[PDB]
Amino acid sequence: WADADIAELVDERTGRLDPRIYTDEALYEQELERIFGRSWLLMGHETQIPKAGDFMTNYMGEDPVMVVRQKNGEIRVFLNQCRHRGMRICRADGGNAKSFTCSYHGWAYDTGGNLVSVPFEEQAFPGLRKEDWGPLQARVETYKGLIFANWDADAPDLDTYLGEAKFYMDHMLDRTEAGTEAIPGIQKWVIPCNWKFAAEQFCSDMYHAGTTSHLSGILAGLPTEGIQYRATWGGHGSGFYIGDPNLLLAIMGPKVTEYWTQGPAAEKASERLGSTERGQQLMAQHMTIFPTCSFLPGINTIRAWHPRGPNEIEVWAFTVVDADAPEEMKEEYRQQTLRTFSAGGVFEQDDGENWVEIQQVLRGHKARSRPFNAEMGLGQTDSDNPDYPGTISYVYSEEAARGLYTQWVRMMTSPDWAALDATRP
Amino acid sequence: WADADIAELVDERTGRLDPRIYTDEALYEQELERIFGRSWLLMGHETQIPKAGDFMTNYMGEDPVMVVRQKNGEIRVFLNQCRHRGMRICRADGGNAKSFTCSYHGWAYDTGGNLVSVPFEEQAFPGLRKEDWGPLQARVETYKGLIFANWDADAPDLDTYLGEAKFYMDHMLDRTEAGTEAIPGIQKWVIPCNWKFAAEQFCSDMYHAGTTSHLSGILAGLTEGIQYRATWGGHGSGFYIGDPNLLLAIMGPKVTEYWTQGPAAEKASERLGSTERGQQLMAQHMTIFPTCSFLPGINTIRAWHPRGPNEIEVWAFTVVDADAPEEMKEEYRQQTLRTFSAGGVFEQDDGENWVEIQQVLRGHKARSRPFNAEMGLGQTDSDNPDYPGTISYVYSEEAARGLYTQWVRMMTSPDWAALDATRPA
Amino acid sequence: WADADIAELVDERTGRLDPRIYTDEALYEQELERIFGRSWLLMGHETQIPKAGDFMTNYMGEDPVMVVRQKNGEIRVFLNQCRHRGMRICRADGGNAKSFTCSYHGWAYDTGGNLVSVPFEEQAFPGLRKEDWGPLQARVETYKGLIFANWDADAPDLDTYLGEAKFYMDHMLDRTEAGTEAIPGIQKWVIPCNWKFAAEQFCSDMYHAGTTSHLSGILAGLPTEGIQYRATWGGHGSGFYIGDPNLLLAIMGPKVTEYWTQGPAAEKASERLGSTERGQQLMAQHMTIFPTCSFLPGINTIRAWHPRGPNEIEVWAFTVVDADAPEEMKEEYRQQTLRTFSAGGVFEQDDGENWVEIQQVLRGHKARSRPFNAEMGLGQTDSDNPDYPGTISYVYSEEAARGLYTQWVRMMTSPDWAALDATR
Amino acid sequence: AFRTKPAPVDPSLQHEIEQFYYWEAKLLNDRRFQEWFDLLAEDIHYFMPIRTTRIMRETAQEYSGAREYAHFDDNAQMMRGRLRKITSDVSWSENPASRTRHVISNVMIVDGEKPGEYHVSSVFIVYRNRLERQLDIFAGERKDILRRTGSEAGFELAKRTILIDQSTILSNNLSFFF
Amino acid sequence: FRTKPAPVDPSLQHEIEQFYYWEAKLLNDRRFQEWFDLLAEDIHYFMPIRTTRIMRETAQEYSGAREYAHFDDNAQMMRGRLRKITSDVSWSENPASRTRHVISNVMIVDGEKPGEYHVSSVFIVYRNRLERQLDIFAGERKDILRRTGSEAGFELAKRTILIDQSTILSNNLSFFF
Amino acid sequence: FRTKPAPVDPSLQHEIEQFYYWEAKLLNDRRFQEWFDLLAEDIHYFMPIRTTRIMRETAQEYSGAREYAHFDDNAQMMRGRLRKITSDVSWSENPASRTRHVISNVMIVDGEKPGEYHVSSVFIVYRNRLERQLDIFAGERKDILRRTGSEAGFELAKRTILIDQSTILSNNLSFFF
Ligand code: FES
Ligand code: FES
Ligand code: FES
Ligand SMILES: [Fe+2]
Ligand SMILES: [Fe+2]
Ligand SMILES: [Fe+2]
Ligand SMILES: [Fe+2]
Repeated sequence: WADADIAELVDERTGRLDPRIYTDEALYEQELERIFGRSWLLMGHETQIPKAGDFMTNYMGEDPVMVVRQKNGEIRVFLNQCRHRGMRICRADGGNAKSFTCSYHGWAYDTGGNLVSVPFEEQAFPGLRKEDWGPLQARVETYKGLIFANWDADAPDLDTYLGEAKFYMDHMLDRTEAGTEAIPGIQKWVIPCNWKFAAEQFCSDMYHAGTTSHLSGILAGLPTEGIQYRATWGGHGSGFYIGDPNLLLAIMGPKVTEYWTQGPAAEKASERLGSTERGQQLMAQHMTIFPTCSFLPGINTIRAWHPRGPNEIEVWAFTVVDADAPEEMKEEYRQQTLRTFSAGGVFEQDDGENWVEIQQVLRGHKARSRPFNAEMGLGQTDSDNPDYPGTISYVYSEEAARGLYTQWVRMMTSPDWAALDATRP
Repeated sequence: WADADIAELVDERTGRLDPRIYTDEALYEQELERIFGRSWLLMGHETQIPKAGDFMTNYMGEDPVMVVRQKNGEIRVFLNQCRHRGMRICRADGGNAKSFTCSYHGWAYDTGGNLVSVPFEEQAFPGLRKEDWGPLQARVETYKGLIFANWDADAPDLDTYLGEAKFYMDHMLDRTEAGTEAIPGIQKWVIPCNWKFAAEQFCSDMYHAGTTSHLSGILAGLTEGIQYRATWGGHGSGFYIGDPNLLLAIMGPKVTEYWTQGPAAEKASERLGSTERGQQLMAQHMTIFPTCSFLPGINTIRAWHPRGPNEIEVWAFTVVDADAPEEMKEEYRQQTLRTFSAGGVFEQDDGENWVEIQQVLRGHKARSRPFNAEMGLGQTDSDNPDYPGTISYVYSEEAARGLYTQWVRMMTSPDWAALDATRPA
Repeated sequence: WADADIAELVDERTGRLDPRIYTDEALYEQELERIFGRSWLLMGHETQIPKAGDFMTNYMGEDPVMVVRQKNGEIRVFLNQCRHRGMRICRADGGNAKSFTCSYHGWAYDTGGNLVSVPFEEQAFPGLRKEDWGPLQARVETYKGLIFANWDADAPDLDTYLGEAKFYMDHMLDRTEAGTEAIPGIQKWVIPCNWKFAAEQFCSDMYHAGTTSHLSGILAGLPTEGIQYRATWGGHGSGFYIGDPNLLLAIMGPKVTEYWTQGPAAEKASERLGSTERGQQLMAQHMTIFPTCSFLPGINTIRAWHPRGPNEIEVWAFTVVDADAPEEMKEEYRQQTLRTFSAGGVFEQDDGENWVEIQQVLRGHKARSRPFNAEMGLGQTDSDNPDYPGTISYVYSEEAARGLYTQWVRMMTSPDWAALDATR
Repeated sequence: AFRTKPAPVDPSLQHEIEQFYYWEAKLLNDRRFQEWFDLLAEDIHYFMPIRTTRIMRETAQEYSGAREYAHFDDNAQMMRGRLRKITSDVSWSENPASRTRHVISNVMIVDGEKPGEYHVSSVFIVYRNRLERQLDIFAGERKDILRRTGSEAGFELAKRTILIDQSTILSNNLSFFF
Repeated sequence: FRTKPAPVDPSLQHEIEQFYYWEAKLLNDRRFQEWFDLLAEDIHYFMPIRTTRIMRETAQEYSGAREYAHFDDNAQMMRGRLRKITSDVSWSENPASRTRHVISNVMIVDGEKPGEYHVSSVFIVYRNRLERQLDIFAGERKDILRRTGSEAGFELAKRTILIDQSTILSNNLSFFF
Repeated sequence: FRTKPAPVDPSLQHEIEQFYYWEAKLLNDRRFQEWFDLLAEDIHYFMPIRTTRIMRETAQEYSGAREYAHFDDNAQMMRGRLRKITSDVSWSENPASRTRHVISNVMIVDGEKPGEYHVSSVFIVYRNRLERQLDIFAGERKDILRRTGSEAGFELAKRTILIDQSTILSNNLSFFF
């Protein structure tokens, strides 16, 4: 695909999306190169691997990686592939490792992913410099407990990559001086849809939750004002209601809703955020950090979407809590999240059904021959709001989504980060 | 694929078929555009959706569609895809509705597929013209109870599309003033073969039944005839004349007698203006190009739906004269399901053959030499006074050559004006 | 893919392999044409189809073939595809037939795959020359019991294709004047990996067996010196230990180890091979005949790998024994081979686990973006060894593998066998 | 019928009917078709309605009805013809033969209206493998009327309704028996 | 089930099997109000997340008590799931899926209290929906059943579902094991 | 099993069903030492290769007694397999597969020696491993069980696994049927 052809698949001025962005295999291969190959991608939370040797697997696109705590307290992320003949180095999901050995020919690695020995090296590999034959290392940086990785040395650092979006992440991540921690356990499941549907929905789509998608989820648990953030650059987005607890009470119940809006923990949150509105009057928030990190501040589910071709993803989800929340609140968050935003949850059950039907319909030629409508809220923006940075819209808008797909075009048409940075305003 | 390269894949002069027509993914995708995108395709029978609001799903290629009876008697066919973000508008196979609501964001449609409301339209969609944002509508026309659809405004109407093939359709559809009706129930199953094997077989291939394919089917139920190839359009049909053996073996003595002796069969002869047509045709097969096939007498009718080059679905049902005695309708019901169905003593074997052909075509050498389609070459008569079109002996591949030639024409024509210019003077 | 671009995927000079050779769909289609379409491929063993009318199916790439004994002793291999509309002529795995009839429209064939009748021929097929409309015939040649097939009239004969590799094949196939026979039974299973992993392993990879892959298999069988051959040309390879019976004992147990190294049968092997080292001191051997014929002399498992796209193969394996071996020895070979080198065997269970994980990891973009290291044993070769023909390395090397991947390049970038002979 | 929970039955009865099904499965899976067809009653009705995907308020229309098209809906004469086909060396769908497995469980028994007859609900996985690599896995319920007999089988099959857990049949044919 | 269960009376084996067979019918025929009525007020319905571990860490194979799970529900939570699944706006189950619970290998041990039984059984769950979706699950269910005066004979006081999957090979878990 | 098995006492039916349910738990929960202990000194553990044949040649469907097979093992061979599968260096089963052995259709005939029984049963074996690998097997197991004084009550003297596959649809057979 020529760059100019790709740019025509998305039109943020008129609000059009060409459905082939969700199905085309050549575009998908280019997403692995130009998006997943050079974005910051969610690996998890620091508290999942607290001690030297502790590890967990993850993905960067369809590259399997190891995420490992080092003796000095650093975290490394490296490709889960032996450079000899490509054997997966570690086949376990996680645990505490002393070291790693390739099962095929016994090349041995330390917990930093360094090749430390090779059987019969002296006789059969006389020239070999083991320090040059370890698996590819990703950059690793954190933001308030979250671990991100990025292969590309030319990418901006994580702080800059997040940029103004940090403000909106802080609603979940910066409520206390204790920071957050993960509840142990990561749920993984397979949905046959394109990753962009999931990333979009969590970026921009309070509309689906305020209409019909979750009528049943709401009923199982027993809203007018709000804003939506579209990142000035980078494709991130977040929306949230202001004032009305109705979506929050129906989702998370009265104990969590109370913890989020009244009393010492919520008041501390308002102080650290410099605002009573930010700390206490924000009700159900959704957010995506582009391309595939999404979470719901308040509910406190967070997940990575992992692409599996254009027609499938994996969801890898877990829950975070304030590290100083009472034990009973941590237990309440555990039960309520798995009850709602998980494979069998009373909300997310329905999200997976929708996405699957969209993708299957797209097998059709005529289904791919005309654009989707992405005009919701066009021109109804305020880029100079005093309390909320970025491009602000009503909570029901697709401004953030247009931003997400515009970022997709920018990455997809940029040969390297230099070209990508040149699209900045 | 260049036009001239596609034309070389079929040679009706020498009788040669390049097997790559059944496997190539580029050709397949071009078939969806240039064949399924602009042909008349079977949607079913009027009597499957008799009342206001009655609907059933179906396919035009791999585009899912809703076939819906309106309040004014009209039958509409529209893409089963919301234009907002592609959600399937209705997930049920059939029923009765007063409206259809998208489950994702609640865009609401009338039974005609018009978008009639959008939640929060006033605040978030100020300009929106709902009349421009409904699903794509197909043209719908009937022929004697059968519903066809076609997306293309510039296609000929159904009557012109069928042309002289109507004559052969009438042997099943015009035997009485009462018309036909569908027995309720549609069998759907999955065969991993190319659609063209099925389409061809019902177009042209009495040979297989007259030789080895159905020896066992004949046993479970215990020479002369003609074949029609359409002057233009790829339709075909063949039938035995005078000999009841295949009909009796398939449908039993009650149906055979209803089809050949007594008042109902005499009525047929009168209406068709020929005792031969009404009472002496015994087992007829027919394809209306590309993918509508049926067996007059047996009275099974089906649409083949493509699923890439290596797979189809068969969607089959049975039709009966609306004024046939109840005992005769019941006999048609049982004898069709007994024979021409997934578990039927005939069709069981039809699909085992197709499946093995397709699996062998994985091979490079299996795709490297042409199939033999020379049967009956030059043994035609386009001036038969009783039978319009190009007429052969019942054992011939003339109709098949016609089907593959129509395939070439559609595949090498950018629009219907170009396709109309391939017609004979 | 341009020819020069394919050549850059393999570098035997510095020892680098581009992992896209194991995944790329377009390269795979070109392999079916330029490798499987014109190489000699293993069809089985003569004694699997000893009688007139005996047949077995097999594959040449993804083309299904019939392998059939004729009335004159001949073995025919033809495409299992009717030229009318493509139906599989025979749908059973094997048996005995006097003719074959296509089930679709009744076209009928003799046991040689000649078309001998077409129903209603006189009326519907007036000008038909049946002798021009039978399924494609492959060339068939044997080598000491093994049957090979090749579609290409312009390929060298089997003897020339094998070349000096015959020497190493003879360790299994020429130990007695009575020849070998197949134990009846062919195990077939499906592994989602590329064929080249398997081919290379049996060509060149004693290393995996001398390190970690089979620690558990060796353990299950209980209570350093060797060489490796790379074919001068043609991509064949074989390696074996000399002197030390630990791997052979661990795999095949004491009875087979003694038969292979001591007593009248092994002494006869030493005589026929003109060397006591060849007959009695070779201690587990692996070998591949390019592209996909692999076997382990001593263990006596042999198999064809059949490709199924870049991401999958089938293994069709069976066991050969000396025809004049005692019945207790034939039985011991039967039980020990199935115990070790089979889908559920204590060795090959693990080979299949490794290969599957390699292939899945190669879905990744970065996983495909840097070369694999194929530098083991670079430059440590001797192509003028007085006792062993070819290019000779220490048993732990990837010289043979480099040879295999170089032959892959050669076949993949040659439009015909004349161009391929020019690379010799 | 199975509207409320079945009353408990004698262990003898449970085991007798279970053994009937296990033996029937052996007949089918081992291609003993002559003995299988001899298990069928003269009044056999062998029925497998077409199943559709419906919304809640229309789930009464989930299965095809009595005078509607079906996958199977056969009397003895129709089934006798099927036996003639599946024991035939020119029956291409079952020569070569499929390899089937009928895994039967959840057997619940209720006294029928006539003595010697029983209504039985049970579930199945049918695993069907053929040729080189073809694999179809089915599941469903079988609602039978069994009638006690002096055949070595000990019952005959008077009525079977197969309720298949599929809408579109995920198989190229239905060339075997449930 | 640390050691092989002692033999039990055939009538007990049969009534517990009948409990499960009837339960399966209720689930597979979508008689959900009746199914939920089987659950005791102290129900703990638990399906831990399962991971791939090397041998020496297989004690970490299943998610524990205070850890994330696929299901981990009390009576109030389950009551809400009934309320979702018996509305006509529950899209994951309207249109409804078709399920089959094939139950076998029932082994019974006396509980600590009279009227309570520890039960291990296995399952295949076959779930087919829409046109062509097919998910096939297997696992073990470890239950505590408690004697009751109802027609059903027992209530389900505790269930632990041990699923033979790490990554869940399904787009959702919108039914009950 | 040429003729329909005669009725047996419910207690016998239940006893041997319990043996199989318990055996399945041992296999599925990786209690391999206890499983191997079920095997008699004279065990023949046999799984013939199955081929696709036309009708008139179906007597050659299964490999015979002096022919190659998937398994055809005695006690010494099986002891070696136990050594492998309980190894931290057995890669095919470390990490271990997750298996489920759903057993049904148990039919019992008295053996020719007292204390011995011929048994036909059927199975679904569901094997899931690593992230997403799923192999589903079915078949018949034709056993000879012999009474012992052990807690398990029987030893497995002979097993023939008749698999409903020709080509094996798995990259290995690293577990036991
Ligand atoms: S693939 Fe890792 S050491 Fe060979
Ligand atoms: S996809 Fe239909 S309303 Fe959004
Ligand atoms: S395909 Fe063989 S006779 Fe027609
Ligand atoms: Fe949602
Ligand atoms: Fe036919
Ligand atoms: Fe190995
Ligand atoms: Fe019982």
